[PDB]
Amino acid sequence: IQIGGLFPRGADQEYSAFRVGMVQFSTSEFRLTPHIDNLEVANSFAVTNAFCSQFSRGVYAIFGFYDKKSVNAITSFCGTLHVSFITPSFPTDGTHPFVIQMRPDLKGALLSLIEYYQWDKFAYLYDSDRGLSTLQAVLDSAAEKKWQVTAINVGNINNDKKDETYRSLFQDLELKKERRVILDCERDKVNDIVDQVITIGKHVKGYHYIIANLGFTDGDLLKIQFGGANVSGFQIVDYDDSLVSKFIERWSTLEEKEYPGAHTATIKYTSALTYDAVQVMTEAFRNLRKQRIEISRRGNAGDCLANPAVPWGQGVEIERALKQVQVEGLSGNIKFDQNGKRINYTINIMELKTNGPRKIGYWSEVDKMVVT
Amino acid sequence: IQIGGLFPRGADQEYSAFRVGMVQFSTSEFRLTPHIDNLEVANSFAVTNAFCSQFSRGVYAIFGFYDKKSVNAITSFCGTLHVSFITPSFPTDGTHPFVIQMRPDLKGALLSLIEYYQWDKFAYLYDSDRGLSTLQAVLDSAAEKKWQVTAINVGNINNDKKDETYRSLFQDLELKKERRVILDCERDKVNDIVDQVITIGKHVKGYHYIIANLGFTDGDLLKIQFGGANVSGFQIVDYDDSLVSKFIERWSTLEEKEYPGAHTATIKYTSALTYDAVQVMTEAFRNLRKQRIEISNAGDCLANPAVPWGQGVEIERALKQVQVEGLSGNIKFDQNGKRINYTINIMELKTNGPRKIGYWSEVDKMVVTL
Repeated sequence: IQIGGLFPRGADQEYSAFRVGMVQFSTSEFRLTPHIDNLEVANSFAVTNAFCSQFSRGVYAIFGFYDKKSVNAITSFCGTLHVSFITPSFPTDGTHPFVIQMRPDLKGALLSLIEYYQWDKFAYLYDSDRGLSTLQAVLDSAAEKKWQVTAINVGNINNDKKDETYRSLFQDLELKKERRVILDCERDKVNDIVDQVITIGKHVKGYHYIIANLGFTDGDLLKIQFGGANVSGFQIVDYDDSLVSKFIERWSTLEEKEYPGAHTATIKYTSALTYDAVQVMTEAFRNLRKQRIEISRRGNAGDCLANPAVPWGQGVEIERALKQVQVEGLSGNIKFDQNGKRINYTINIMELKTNGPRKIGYWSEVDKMVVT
Repeated sequence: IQIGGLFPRGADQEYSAFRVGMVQFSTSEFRLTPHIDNLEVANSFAVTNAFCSQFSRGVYAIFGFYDKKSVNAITSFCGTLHVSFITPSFPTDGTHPFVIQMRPDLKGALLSLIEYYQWDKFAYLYDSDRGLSTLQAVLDSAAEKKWQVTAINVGNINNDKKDETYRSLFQDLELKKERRVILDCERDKVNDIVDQVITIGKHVKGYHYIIANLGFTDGDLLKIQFGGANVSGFQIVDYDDSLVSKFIERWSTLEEKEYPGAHTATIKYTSALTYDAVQVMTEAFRNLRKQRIEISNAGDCLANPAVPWGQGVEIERALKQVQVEGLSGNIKFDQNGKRINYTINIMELKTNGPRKIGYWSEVDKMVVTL
């Protein structure tokens, strides 16, 4: 069963996690065979081309990553042609079809926590790249719950004055005597920022930071474990989980030059979801034999732009099979709604104490109350 | 010289403005011949297909429109393949190449005005559909100049509870006793917002509204000329201008069934820029003979590897170094296709009518009261 892979450049850990999943989840009676393409995922042209190529090859589904600058390109083609796209990238805001979204929604949990700490005046530092879905919720709810949010787009600082203007961003932000802050950026920025918070000595007592992403332990927490600032975040990989322990003991011992990014004690949530994604995909094709469904080409349709666009017949079966999969993985309960969004899922709430990161509770999609 | 046209559906006025420009700007020695495609511009699939169609036809440039949804699709293909795209849609935030952007940047002017009125607590009503480029500029600043902005995305209200929830959005917005307000919506959402403002009687004295777009007179401002509320906005078409008067006399008398959307006293700024766009293109191809530059089988846009059209950059250059006067005044571009050396009239709604109370220069950058 042929599938396509659209991996960003230097998505090493993720590709390794993907290959590991391939080995583990494929069997004798059943083997996925992926054609992998590596590309600049923010380039809509590159992405449209990568898609159209796989479409001629005759793939049945596509595992991939997309970016704010390329998401519409990919979803529009998937939706139009009935190719299902499975992805660990950010969930789409809209109810798009033929997109199975492995990443859970953080908007929900982040708002509950802001209330849990009973904040009502803070700062919000967002990266334009991530998608801006969350900026709005914080703003929408700051109207409702009357918060005084101080939003600043931080994604448009170039390496040139990286350290120079970050430092002077607190000569602009100390103005409102701002103490509680939320970080919503790609890991490279999050680190780049923390580094700067320390350098200027705003990691001391009196400051509280929330890391708006799903991998709290994913990066280097240590550098501020002892400044005296409060530091909170989210984690969808429970390393206390049996399933996850068994995984890491193999992962931590992989040939680091055969599996780049491996041979470590933690795994990035994106890499985790990439691996869980191989499980979901394999299971949905096993359920398509277990319903004696013929999803095979009897013929091949090769142009991405043929007009009129005629959707693949079996396309809708494959979308269904995927969305009605339920398994347990590195991210716990994997279960989808009609729109390919994740449900019945849990996010650990985390605090950075002096001994280390602590799971202080969880956020259920259902209960929805930070449970402690 | 062949060019492509990518028009949204029911972009009537704009297409008419386009055809008019075609007539007057083309000569004996020089004729642009457009292949026109009408499409759902928010559909990146549709838009990419259309682009690729024109690309095979062998067009030299493309005039068109794009949507927050579909802008990356377009710019990405244009950038990659070296086809130049001229457009009246919102300017791109980046420095994308091969995009000549006819619409000036409103971020600049809007911020100056907020200071001119010396506001520091207001509401900002934005439309998701337009793009959130401005939402940031306002918020980035609200940090800097310590404003207390109350932002609300209003683009995700469906026709069902249109009136129902707009009204109850001031049962949520009267909370902060909110009196100054910025509207950043399409004309359609703008007038809908305005009617509701009147229906509930918040168009009275004590309220001040700023209309964040380039067509202050473009819609019906009369409905609230006399409520007693302050109402300000922007205008890039100066109807007092000689060049524009000559235009409207013709425009206002066109066969309304031969030129839909015409036969009126005002013209929408998009239609204006559409028309100005025919001038800019025309000019740039005339300057390409006036430099004895040769440009002339095209191929598949999905050909791999992508090989850029050789003459492509020449055409991008010619376009970007064009300077003329049009319905929007001084048309002049920087290296990035963005507009420069331009002016925006500042406008207030008085009881006799809208009044040009000043201007905003890209250079002076004052709100330059007069």
